[PDB]
Order: sequence, then structure tokens, then C-alpha cells
Amino acid sequence: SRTSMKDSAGRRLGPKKYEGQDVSTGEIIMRQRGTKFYPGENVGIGKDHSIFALEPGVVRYYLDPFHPKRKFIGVALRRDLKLPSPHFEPTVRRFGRFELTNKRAAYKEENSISR
Amino acid sequence: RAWSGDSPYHLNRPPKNPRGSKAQLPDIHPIKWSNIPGLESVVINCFVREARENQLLAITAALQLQQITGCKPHPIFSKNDVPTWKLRKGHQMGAKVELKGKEMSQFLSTLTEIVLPRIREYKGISNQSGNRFGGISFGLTAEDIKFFPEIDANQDSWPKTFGMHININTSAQLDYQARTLLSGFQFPFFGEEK
Amino acid sequence: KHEYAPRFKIVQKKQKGRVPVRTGGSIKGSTLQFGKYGLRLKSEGIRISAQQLKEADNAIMRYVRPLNNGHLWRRLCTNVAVCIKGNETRMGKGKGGFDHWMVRVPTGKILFEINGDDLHEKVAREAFRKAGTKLPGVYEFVSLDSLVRVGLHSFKNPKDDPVKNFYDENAKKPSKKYLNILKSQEPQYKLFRGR
Amino acid sequence: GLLWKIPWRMSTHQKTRQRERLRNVDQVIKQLTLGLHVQRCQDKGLTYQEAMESKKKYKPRSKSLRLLNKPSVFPKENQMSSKDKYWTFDKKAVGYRKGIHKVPKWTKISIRKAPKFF
RNA sequence: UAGCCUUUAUAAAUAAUAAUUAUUAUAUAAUAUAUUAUAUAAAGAAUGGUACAGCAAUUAAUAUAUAUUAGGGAACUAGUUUUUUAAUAAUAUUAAAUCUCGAAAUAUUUAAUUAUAUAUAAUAAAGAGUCAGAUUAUGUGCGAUAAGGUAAAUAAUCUAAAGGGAAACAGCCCAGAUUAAGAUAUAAAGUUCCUAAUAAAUAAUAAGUGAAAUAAAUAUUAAAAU
RNA sequence: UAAUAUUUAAAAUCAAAUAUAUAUAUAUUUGUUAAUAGAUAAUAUACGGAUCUUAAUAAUAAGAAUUAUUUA
RNA sequence: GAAAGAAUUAAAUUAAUAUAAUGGUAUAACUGUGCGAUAAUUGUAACACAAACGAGUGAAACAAGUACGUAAGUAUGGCAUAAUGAACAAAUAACACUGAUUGUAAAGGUUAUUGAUAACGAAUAAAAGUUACGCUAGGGAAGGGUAAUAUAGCGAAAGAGUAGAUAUUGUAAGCUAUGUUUGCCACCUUCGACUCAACAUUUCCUCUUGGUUGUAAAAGCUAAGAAGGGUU
RNA sequence: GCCCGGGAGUCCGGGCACCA
Ligand SMILES: [Mg+2]
Ligand SMILES: [Mg+2]
Ligand SMILES: [Mg+2]
Ligand SMILES: [Mg+2]
Ligand SMILES: [Mg+2]
Ligand SMILES: [Mg+2]
Ligand SMILES: [Mg+2]
Ligand SMILES: [Mg+2]
Ligand SMILES: [Mg+2]
Ligand SMILES: [Mg+2]
Ligand SMILES: [Mg+2]
Ligand SMILES: [Mg+2]
Ligand SMILES: [Mg+2]
Ligand SMILES: [Mg+2]
Ligand SMILES: [Mg+2]
Ligand SMILES: [Mg+2]
Ligand SMILES: [Mg+2]
Ligand SMILES: [Mg+2]
Ligand SMILES: [Mg+2]
Ligand SMILES: [Mg+2]
Ligand SMILES: [Mg+2]
Ligand SMILES: [Mg+2]
Ligand SMILES: [Mg+2]
Ligand SMILES: [Mg+2]
Repeated sequence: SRTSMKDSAGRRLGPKKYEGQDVSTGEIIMRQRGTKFYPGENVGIGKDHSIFALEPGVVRYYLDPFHPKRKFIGVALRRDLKLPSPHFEPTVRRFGRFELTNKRAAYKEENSISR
Repeated sequence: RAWSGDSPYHLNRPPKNPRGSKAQLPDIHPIKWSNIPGLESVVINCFVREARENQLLAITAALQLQQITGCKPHPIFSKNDVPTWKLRKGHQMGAKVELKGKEMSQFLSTLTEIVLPRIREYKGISNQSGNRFGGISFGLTAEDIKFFPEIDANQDSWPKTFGMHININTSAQLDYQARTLLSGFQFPFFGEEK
Repeated sequence: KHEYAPRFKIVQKKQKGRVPVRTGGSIKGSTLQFGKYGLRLKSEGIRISAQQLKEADNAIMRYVRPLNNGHLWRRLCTNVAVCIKGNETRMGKGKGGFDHWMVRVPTGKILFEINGDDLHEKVAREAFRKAGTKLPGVYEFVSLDSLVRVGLHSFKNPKDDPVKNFYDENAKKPSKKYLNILKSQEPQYKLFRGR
Repeated sequence: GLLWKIPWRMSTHQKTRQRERLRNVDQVIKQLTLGLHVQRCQDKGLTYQEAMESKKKYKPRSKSLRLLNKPSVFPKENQMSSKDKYWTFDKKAVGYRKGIHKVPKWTKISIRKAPKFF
């Protein structure tokens, strides 16, 4: 091989969703090699160490006192509140299921059970 | 050593390794009532080198060790590879026994009352043999092992015998203290000048 | 013994790069930390090749040899390998073969300095002038009490500078990471981490 | 090759023009600041004339404007040196300097602070 | 095929573009050592590792009547001293495409607000052309810090852009021609004549240096400063 | 004040100016050489050309068309 | 005041990671061990990243079963990023889907799997040369630039020169000029002889001159002015 | 992949399909 001339393409990894941005459950937030960012509140981590939203909400980047020397990406459930959330204050959950008003639907639901 | 903060690069920098060496060293505390030198543990390692060829030799060595001490040894495997000597990793070679408490005391007594005396030309342990944090070591040839009670009683049973190293760990802060302590237990240090 | 031929293990080719024009006012390698009299670059930064350096060195040496307890030390080393294509060959077909070693020299850097109780400063100056002739820039003689070249028409004294303690500064105006660390160190967090 | 007949110096007229341009830029900034101040005054509860009069004029808060106001970062024309009105720092010139008039759109571009020693 | 262009249109449509607020600290005032309001300073929400800066770790370079480890040579009666040889340690100094512990600006970029609505985005139904570009400036790779060279990156112009300037001029500097008209502002450029338009001030130059394309080391002569 | 050996600097220093409490202090900003030689090829001198450097005695009168810093 | 325990702090890091390099990793992904060989299972996969399409990547959730775990939970192979190949035509199984007059079948389809086109979006199952006897359509899909080399000149001076760098010489390194050589670039598509020469000066001769322990003279050497005439 | 030649196993050489 007199000349070299081989190389791979860029991988397009990096942040795909920025502080303040509204994610939806599933949306990929960060692509990375290794964990330069760690999953925080309401955030999952896939096989690539890709961070993604577990819930609808607002993306925030933070430093967690419990974990010094680690950067966190998380989803705050609503905009107003900060994300490295007070340790002892009750955890803000979503619930986020709707109730079957339509009577037939409700009946069906009632009927259906595990196998 | 911590970094002088005369530049901004020092800020989140790991400290400088010790002026003398790579490794960090302990503080020498003064010898008071609370921390007098004492015998901590005796480790015996018999690395039979001829066991590179014959693996039964290792077993025999281990048995010998057991006989000498009265507590189960543990096998010593060859941790490295080297062509010059016929050495390949993953090869059982010799036995290592950790002696503590009463057992270790017993062993030491046996060494001092019987063996070290009986060995023909022994001029005592070398004074340079200090670990430097209060550890002392010395060898025994393949011949001297015959002088132990458990072996001497049946020479018919032990055709091959294997030499060994003996390491003695002490609660001593420094080597000289340790050697003084050892002398108390009848260890001749006439081997050299410190 | 080998400032002109540094022994890197992996002999690897190197992109041409550019000679730094130290804009933040470096002052690094611009003072004479040993020796009495020195030889500094006066002009724009230049790439000095090993051969040139050697020739300069040899020129200087003849002046020093006579002196009792007189010696010359070389401040810069030719660390950058240069590959040159054969003249006859055309463009393409990759990079050329390793030719020689060079060193990028910023504007105010000291190439050499000397000392030797016996030596008269005039002689030293002369020597340095002679050395200069072998090198591809314009050079200036420096003494132990001559102010440092920062730019190419600008000087400074290193003794007049802000002696800061940077830890203190950091504490005063802290980064986020540091703050986080401090918080972590604080009692409750330490207690409740449960690792 | 192809003859781009552009001189290494500037004519006096050109220099004057440059100076004027510089002054104008400064003036714009000043005007902006003034406007901001009077807005602030009005918010507080004053008339236009009163605001104009006021001794304690308010500095601007927005970062950019503040930076512009600082003479360390963005000099005014009278403050500025001759060597910086008609030359820029070129990293690859002889003398590390180059006439501003060589800079692509120098009539629009602003560029005051050359490096400290270069 | 996507990208860039066009036509017609759609709307529980402002999503588009631009900036601002967002942070930290200080001072003052008011309430409960905290919170709010006002002022001021700070390259000021979040993302980042280039310049610069640095030599920490990694990779390299230098210097020791310094320390240790052995060797060579040497003196007196194996011990010893000196002269060192190499290595390691110590202290000082240095640099790098594939080192960054410090670290810009520009940049990516978020919600709300304000400004752009004769405006932008999105979507739907239809159409295309284009896929040998060029130069300038900036930061690069290749070349020899050669090329009106070559390869990509960013911005502009040219391509497809007439007008004024750059003597003449694709790509430079200004400026975008619907049609006139020619009074007033002017842009870049100029103002002795050619050639539209000029008067001053302070210095320096005596070479026609120079007057729109700056030729180097160095030498001589003078001038200032210490 | 003569001779003497470097340097061609506003970093330091001094002077001046602006912003902050203000007759001071703090912070920022600006102010530091010139000639000559070196110098050079082929149709023709080649700033585009003419040409431009000033002077008493005298002009209701010219005084750089160069370089640097400016004004109207 | 001691012993033991729980630790905590510092250092953590280039050790180790199936495998290159990078990023990560002690809160361990790294190592040891118990159980387990089960998530190296089965239907729907929203939504993102990426992206011309074909493809690729992460993945919440719903349902079926399994493993470990006191539980919380965790597992849809491997710490991450490589480890790959379209359709067509064949082949093997399952499906109960059509069955060309009806019934069977054949054949096709659905689902699952198999072998390659490395010129790796693969023209065919199957393919090398030569033409200076050639032909057609087209495209250009010495000069100009550069000065590495060459020639020429300067600055400094190692060294020659019976002595002494600078009469004369002048290593390697420095700074330039020329576009007379060998190249490079791709804006652009014949060497000699004869005849006649024109122009230049970096002057071979002739004219003037400076230096020359190396100008006694004569011959020279070297340098300055000089292109009028001449130069087989 | 299947079949040979030199009970099982290894090590070698022939064919026979596959060759889209
Ligand atoms: Mg890559
Ligand atoms: Mg650097
Ligand atoms: Mg032109
Ligand atoms: Mg198209
Ligand atoms: Mg880089
Ligand atoms: Mg094409
Ligand atoms: Mg080109
Ligand atoms: Mg065209
Ligand atoms: Mg035009
Ligand atoms: Mg346009
Ligand atoms: Mg128009
Ligand atoms: Mg002239
Ligand atoms: Mg000119
Ligand atoms: Mg001419
Ligand atoms: Mg002109
Ligand atoms: Mg690693
Ligand atoms: Mg694992
Ligand atoms: Mg797609
Ligand atoms: Mg093929
Ligand atoms: Mg193909
Ligand atoms: Mg073929
Ligand atoms: Mg040609
Ligand atoms: Mg040519
Ligand atoms: Mg001549």
C-alpha cells in the first residue's frame, strides 16, 4: 500500500436535544461513545450508551452532588422546576393514563385480564 | 506532593509522586506502650523450580510444607512466561503457607530450638535482610529441611526435599526494631553489620 | 547528545504545520535560564533545520573551546521530522520520504547561550554574530540583564508580572464542577449516597 | 499571474475616510446607549427632556452593548492608535502586519483590537 | 434520487428569521443569617476542547564539582580517593497533526418576550434546471510556508450583474439598471493639467527616494535613548 | 559638559487623555529613528503620461504632485 | 487509654476489557463467586437519531412464556463503535392461503432457513490481446506560471596561499537575482544546415583605469568604466 | 453438504451435487 487513503465516515454522535427542549417519551437525547453523560431523572440508556427520554418533558443537563465528576442529562417533568431535584422532596411522577369514560370501552377493559 | 498554585494549569491536576520514589511511604510513629514491635505473621514460600518439568514435585513440596507446619498450604502457580528458563504460565510450582498466631509461634520455636542450630555452617541471618518497614527474610537449602522433626523421623519417606524462603512480618515500624525483636526470640543476626 | 536527532520509537511522518506566532505573549524559551550571554531570534518565526543548527553550533564551539571552564548549551531541539518528495517526481502518489529534522522557532526564542569565567563579552558577541550568519533568520545578542523579546517590536521584563495564587482565585470565582464537588463533600450528601 | 493592482499603503484620503467610518461606528453605539438610557428613565417615571438632562445616566445591561462600551474591548477613534486604524495583524505577513484596506470588506467589517504585542 | 428553483393552494397556523431575558458577584433599600426590588461589574442558561496558553500525565530534548547504582582508570598499606562512563533519582528549563491539567471569540443551541406580516416557516398537488465550477480573504492537507498548482472548510463576488473606482481589468473596493428627469444627499475612489473636484496645519525626506503592484541578508552614514 | 559602550523600547518608566469614588486613588487608552548602497538582459524611457522637491531683490500671485500624523 | 468493627478520605487508570484505535469504566462495564444455561425466546413495535432511495442505529410501551433475585427489579446476546451482500432463479421445512371443468394433485403464495455477486447497489450462467493499414464522432474535459535544480551575485569567513583569512583562492551552512538548463503545474493543442541578421551586456579581443610579499620588466592573475569596431 | 480410494478416529487424494 504505497498510498493509504482509507477512513470511515463521521458517526454523527453528540447532543441531539438541548437544555430547555421539549422531548417526548422515546426521543433520543444524546449519542455518544461511552458515558460522557449519564442517565438522570426520567432518562434511559441504550446499548450504545445513547440517552433517551422515558417520559414527556423538558431536557436539562446537570451536576448531581451525589455523583461528583459525572455529568447528567435528565428530563424535568415540567419546565419550571430544576432537575437535580431536592433529595428528600417527593418524586414528581407522571401517571399519565386516561380513564375510559366511554362505557363500552370501560367494560371491555374490565373484562380483559392476564392470560 | 501537592502542586504549587502559581499557575492555572495546576488547578485540577493530580499530585506529584513522592520526591524519592514512585510509591508513597508510611509515617514512622514513636515506640510507645500502644504499638510495641511484635510478630504478626510468618509466610513460607517454597518455589520448587524443577517443577517446570515434573508437576508431582510441586505436590511433594506442598506435602513437605504441610508436614513442617501443620496447616494447609496453598499452591503457587507460575505467574509469568520466560523462554530462557523453561517457564510457562498456568503451571503449579511449589506451595505457600501463611502462619499466624499460636501455630506461627510453634513454627518459630521449632526453627530456633532445633533447625537453625543443627544446620552445619550457619552464621545467623544477614543484617541487610530488612524489608525496611519491619519485615525480615531468610532462606533454607534443600539439605536443611531434613533437620525438621516431621522429616527427620522418616528419612526413608522423603527422598527429595525442597528449599524454601521464610518471610516474617512484624508490627515494627522499621527494620532494626524488627531485627531486635527477632533476636529476643533467639535469632542470631551475626550475619552482618547494619 | 542527540538534540538534532531525537530518538522517537515510531519513526512517523509529520504534517507541515505552522510556526506559532505566540499572540498571548508567551515568554517561554525567550529568557536565558542558564548561561551569561545568548543568541535570540529577532525576526518573524522561522523553521530552522537541523543542519543549519549544527553549523551554527560548530561555529560557536570554536570560540568556546579555548576557554577554561567554558561551555555552550543548546536551548531548542529539532523535533519535527520533515518529509520531502523527490525533485524529479510529480504531484500525487502520497507523501515523500523522511529527509531531516527541523525546529519551529517563535520570534523571541533563545537558540543558544554560553558561559565561561575567562570569556570577554565582546568575544561572545562576535561568536554569536558569526553563528547568526549560518541561520536563516535575523538574530540578536542577549545579556543576563537585557529585556525579553515578546513581539518583534515589543519587549518586557519578566520580573514585572502578576504573581497570582490560582487556587484562591478559583475559590473566589468557582467553576460548576468544583461547586458540585464541594456540595458532595458537605455532610448530608456524604451520608446518603449509599454506595 | 493576474494583476490585482492594490497598494500596500493607503492614500491620505482613504485614511481620512476610514477614520470617519470608525467615528460613525462609535457614534452609532453611543446613540444606542443613549436610547436605552432614556427608555430606562421613562420606565422609572421621567420625561424625555428630564432623562436627557439626568446626571446619572444608566449603563446598558445587555452583554454585547456593555462590551462595546468598554474601551479595552472596543476602542473609540480618538483613543485608537494610528497603527490599528490602518493596519491589521496578519499571521502570515512580513512584519506580521497588513493594511486594513486589504481585508475583504473593510468598509463594512469593524476590527480595532489587534493583539497586544503584535 | 436528495440538495438549491418555480406555479397553484391549505390552516382551530407564527411554528420562521433576529435580538433580548435566563447566570454569578458586589453595593443599597425593604421583609423573614435568607427573600424580593434597584443600581453596578463580569466575555453572563446549557453544549464543546480549536486558537492561545501549558509541560501535568504520555511521547521527546537539554543542563548539573547535586544524590544513588555499578564499571574503567589511579594513589598508599582487599580497603581508599579522585577522575570520570552509562543508567536512575533530584532541581531547573524546553515542544507535539494524531498530548490538553487551564482555556477565548466565533459557533451549535433552548423556553418565554419583543421586533419583523404587503413577511417567514410547514404541508398538499404539479413542474424544472443543475451534479468539469472560478477568483478573492481567512484557517489548513498535499507541494519546496513553489505555482494563475492541487484537494477540501468558511464568507463574498463572478457564473447569471450592467453602474462608479482599481490606467486597461469575470472573481478586488463600493453599488444591484422598471422608464425617465437631473435639484439635493452621498458610497468606494479621487481634487496641478491631461480629468469631474482643494484649501490648511505640524513634522520628516534631497534620493526624483517616492508619486495604486514596498527586493533580502548585510554594509556605510547620520538621529535619538540609556 | 566632552568622550565612552549598548539599545531603537510606552512592557517597565514618564507624559497626556477617558471612565469609576474624586484637587487624590483605582482601571483603561495613546505617545519611542532616517538616509544611501546592496538594485541587474535582451523591440522603447515606463509614477498611465505631462511632470512634481522653490528663491532674497518684487509681483492684488508660486512655496511638493513625496512620506507620517491631522483639520475643514 | 486499648481491642474490634463499620468505615471514610486520598490515590484511583492505564492494570483489565474476546480482538485494531478511540471514547468510556472502581458507583466498575474490570476481577472472584452462587444459582443458572435462561433474554444468543415469541407476536405488535410508537417515537427519535441517521438518512436521496435501498439500507442502518437507539428504543418506550402492549401482549405470551423463561431465568436469577428476600425484594426492588434485571435480562430481546457480548462496555460501545467493525465482523458484511439486493433482487432474480434454485433447494429444504412449516402455513391451510389459491387449487384454471369438479375432486385429488401439480404449480404458485405466506412464514422460516440455505449457498454470491470483494470491481463488495451485484450489467450475462458464460469473455483475452493487437493495429505504425486503420476509420467515425468528439475533446483537447513549444507559449504562460513556478524556481526545487541550474547559472549568476552578494554577506559572513573555516581553510589554502614558502609567513598571513580577504594578491589569488573561499567547504558545509545564509541572503538574493535571472527564467539561458533538468524539472513541477496543466491557462492554452521539430533538431540541425543554408540566408539574412536585429537586440542585449553578465566584455573574448581592442580603448581608459584600481589591486597585485603573489606589480623589477615582459607575460599574467583579479577588479572598475566601456557595446564604437570586431569576434574562423 | 453427499459418495469413494488411500467398528471408530485422525491425516491425505478423487469425484458427485451448489454454482443464484
Ligand atoms: Mg472517524
Ligand atoms: Mg504551542
Ligand atoms: Mg487586474
Ligand atoms: Mg432532480
Ligand atoms: Mg486539532
Ligand atoms: Mg457527473
Ligand atoms: Mg485553481
Ligand atoms: Mg455556465
Ligand atoms: Mg460589474
Ligand atoms: Mg447574486
Ligand atoms: Mg434593481
Ligand atoms: Mg520614481
Ligand atoms: Mg512601483
Ligand atoms: Mg524599461
Ligand atoms: Mg498614478
Ligand atoms: Mg481505554
Ligand atoms: Mg458484561
Ligand atoms: Mg429512511
Ligand atoms: Mg460482476
Ligand atoms: Mg460494477
Ligand atoms: Mg467480464
Ligand atoms: Mg509547456
Ligand atoms: Mg515560461
Ligand atoms: Mg559592465
